[PDB]
Amino acid sequence: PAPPDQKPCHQLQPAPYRALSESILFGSVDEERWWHSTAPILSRLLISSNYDVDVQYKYLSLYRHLVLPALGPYPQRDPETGIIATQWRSGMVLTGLPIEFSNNVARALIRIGVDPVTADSGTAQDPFNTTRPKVYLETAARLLPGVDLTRFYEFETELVITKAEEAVLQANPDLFRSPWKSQILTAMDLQKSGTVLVKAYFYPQPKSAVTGRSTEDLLVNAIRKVDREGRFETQLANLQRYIERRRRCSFFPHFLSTDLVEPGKSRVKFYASERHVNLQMVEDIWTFGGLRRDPDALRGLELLRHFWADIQMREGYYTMPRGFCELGKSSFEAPMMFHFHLDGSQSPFPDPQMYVCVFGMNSRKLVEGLTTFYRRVGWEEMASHYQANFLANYPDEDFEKAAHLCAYVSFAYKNGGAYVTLYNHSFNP
Amino acid sequence: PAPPDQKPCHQLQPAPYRALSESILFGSVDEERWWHSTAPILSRLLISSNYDVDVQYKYLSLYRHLVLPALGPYPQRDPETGIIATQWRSGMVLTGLPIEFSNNVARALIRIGVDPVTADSGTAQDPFNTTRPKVYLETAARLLPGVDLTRFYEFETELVITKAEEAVLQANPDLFRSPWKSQILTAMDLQKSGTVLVKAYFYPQPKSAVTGRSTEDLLVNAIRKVDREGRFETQLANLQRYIERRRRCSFFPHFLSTDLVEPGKSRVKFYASERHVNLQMVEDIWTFGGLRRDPDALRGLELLRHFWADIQMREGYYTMPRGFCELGKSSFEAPMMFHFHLDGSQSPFPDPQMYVCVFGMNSRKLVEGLTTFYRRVGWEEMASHYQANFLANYPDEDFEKAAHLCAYVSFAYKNGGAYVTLYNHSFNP
Ligand SMILES: O=C1N[C@@H](Cc2c[nH]c3ccccc23)C(=O)N2CCC[C@@H]12
Ligand SMILES: O=C1N[C@@H](Cc2c[nH]c3ccccc23)C(=O)N2CCC[C@@H]12
Ligand SMILES: CC(C)=CCSP(=O)(O)OP(=O)(O)O
Ligand SMILES: CC(C)=CCSP(=O)(O)OP(=O)(O)O
Ligand SMILES: [Cl-]
Ligand SMILES: [Cl-]
Ligand SMILES: [Cl-]
Ligand SMILES: [Cl-]
Repeated sequence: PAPPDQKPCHQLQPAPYRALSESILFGSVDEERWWHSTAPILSRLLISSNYDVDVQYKYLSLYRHLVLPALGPYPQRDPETGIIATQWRSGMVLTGLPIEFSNNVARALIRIGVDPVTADSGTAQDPFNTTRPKVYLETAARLLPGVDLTRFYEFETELVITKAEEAVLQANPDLFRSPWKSQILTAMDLQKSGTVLVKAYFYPQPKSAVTGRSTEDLLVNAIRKVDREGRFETQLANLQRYIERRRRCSFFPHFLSTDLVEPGKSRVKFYASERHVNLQMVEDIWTFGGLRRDPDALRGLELLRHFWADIQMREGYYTMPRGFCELGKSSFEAPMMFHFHLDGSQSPFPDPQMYVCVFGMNSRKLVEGLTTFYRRVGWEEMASHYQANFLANYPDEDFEKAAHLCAYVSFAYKNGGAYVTLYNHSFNP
Repeated sequence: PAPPDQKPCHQLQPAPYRALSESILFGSVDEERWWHSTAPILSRLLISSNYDVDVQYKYLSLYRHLVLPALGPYPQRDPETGIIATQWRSGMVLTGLPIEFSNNVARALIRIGVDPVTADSGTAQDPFNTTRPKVYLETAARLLPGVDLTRFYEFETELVITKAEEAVLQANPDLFRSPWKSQILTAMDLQKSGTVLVKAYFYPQPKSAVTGRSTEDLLVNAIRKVDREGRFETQLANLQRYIERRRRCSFFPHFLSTDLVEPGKSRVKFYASERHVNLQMVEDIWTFGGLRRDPDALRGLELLRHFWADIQMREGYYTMPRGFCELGKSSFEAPMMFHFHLDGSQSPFPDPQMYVCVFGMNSRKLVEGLTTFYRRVGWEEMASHYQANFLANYPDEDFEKAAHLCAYVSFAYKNGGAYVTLYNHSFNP
């Protein structure tokens, strides 16, 4: 795999952000304030990732038209405590913001994570945010080519609560006490060509609470019922057997995601979170208890050990946090995560990808450690320029204390090479 | 004056038009259809005029946000006659469309002429379109820097009908039988820097009908009352004396326009239309009956005679047309026009600029004649490329018969050089 592009871009107001800012009439104060707090970051990310200028303008305009109205009310600041937060605490980011730009620094690709909300999201009128994410994906579908919602509707029927089930949770609040109430999250992959690849994520914990069925059973039955051809069957069964092995438990099945394209050629990812955050546990998961030890699998594990050591990952046993850590309060530990890529290929085991929660760790120190890894795998442009670009996104900030600028970092081994993505703070007040 | 830039651009779908088209969510079918019928033309014009890419995107986005909603209902086509037209017949273009892109081919600058309308414009609810142009200019004012509405409000008070005066015209339709009902028109000059220069035009013929005051008296008293400092006094008086001379009549005072900037440093243009369209009449107007014959004035007149002969202007006596010539019916004669630039300078006479109505003349033949003039004044890039660019704006068209693609051509002598602007059809069904 060729090394990723990385151009420096530290401008407070990138040219494309200015050109659009001077031309847009907003019909909402919220949209206008969201734009100015997040558009500069997105514009820098696209310039540093070396997207074409035409494509930069397409995606910033798309951000303006499609995303801004889906962000709902602009976050409000507490005069006393100084905590900046929205009413709806999104399960997409530990800050609780409905927007996140992630950076695939292996390919120099940018993705827009969005949790579509309204003014009523979280209140008594819409306590689990059931409708708006669907409307968002329907709007995206009509606008963007190749977006097939077939997979979304099938998983939505099976993993999202109905009107009747919602009334039960409203009438009996004690049945679901978790602050993480997002059922559906979204992501748009921004390709270099101009094509946008849309993904949906389903968190069935509310459905699990009402129906009395575990998260594992909800996800597996969902995947199995949707998989008419039986393409995911072998890999799903061996994942179940690994989950069965770990049960006989810190390995928790959590959620899934699906690409929105041709159903017979679409792929599902199964996510689980692990509490024991150490390299011994990682090998066990990465190799399925030693069953998956082919050359590609082992070479990936060896590079994972370097990645782990370079970023100075602190090992420990971490549970799911008590609550959110909003922008303003002190930063923190949480469980690591793994997705398993049900790719429908010939392989017996689904492709694993590790996510480590770095929220709580010094962000400047993490990126310096990441630079060490960039030099290890020979990503010259990225090693030289990424750090200065990451920090440039947060001008008025103390990097000596800031531990919220990167929440998660992901690691996978694809096509004989490291695949790394940073999930970063995407908001400047 | 340096020669104008002109790059070739014949693409059916220019890149910036595509990038935005693939990213915009329209809240109106009308806006969406206007965009696709006019945005390709604007994008080509900006590329051929050699605007920077950042500035292209600013102005296309500005077009989308500010202009599209001001165009009102998309034009409808008669199934039998094939005539495509809007309910409101705008006095800005002989086709009756509320949008026109003009090309200052002397400087390679593009201007957006707009007649802001709504669904109610022309009907019994708003028969003279009084409110929407004001709202448009107020919206533009807040969005765009340097836009001072002081001149607009003063001329609006004096030249636009009040609510009471409107009721009189509604109650008695025979008091104003003219199809040209636009009182306020607008224009945005697109500078190369990114700055937009906004202008307002006031046609006081409805005010003249109700108040019983002539168009001449309405305009002059307006200019004189607004001109507190007395900067326009000398030039206005000598224009009045020329109008007085011509009265003792085919020279008709018609309307005025004003830039929207610092009031004490803003400039007014006085427009009059002439029925006798011949070179002998042009010299008389251009020289104020022989009073203005300084070297700059005479050199300009000599070049005007070449311009006149190159485009093959047919001489004659032409009155104001009986009605509009909408897109679909056969093309035609009409009076020529002159603006007089009350510049507030030391000069005794205001700077004249000629407008010739070329609507009715073969547009391909006119542009070929214009190319001859471009070669005469040494505009090499413009001579080589303009014709192919003009025609590229109308793909599915018979140029053998088409006489509506250019409505007016303007001529002035500025800074020892020819100043030419084409006012062109800006719509593709
Ligand atoms: O903040 C969270 N993020 C997601 C994953 C994610 C990160 N970036 C995303 C972008 C799109 C979809 C999902 C994600 C999640 O599952 N979490 C469980 C614990 C904390 C919480
Ligand atoms: O079609 C017309 N155009 C304007 C001038 C104009 C041309 N392009 C413009 C752009 C902005 C403002 C004014 C204009 C006008 O005064 N006319 C009188 C006779 C026909 C009618
Ligand atoms: C950060 C978390 C938990 C999930 C995001 S998965 P993603 O869609 O960003 O990763 P891919 O593009 O599928 O490799
Ligand atoms: C075509 C007619 C009658 C008027 C337009 S005047 P304009 O504002 O386009 O010309 P300038 O930019 O003032 O020289
Ligand atoms: Cl339902
Ligand atoms: Cl640390
Ligand atoms: Cl009034
Ligand atoms: Cl002819």
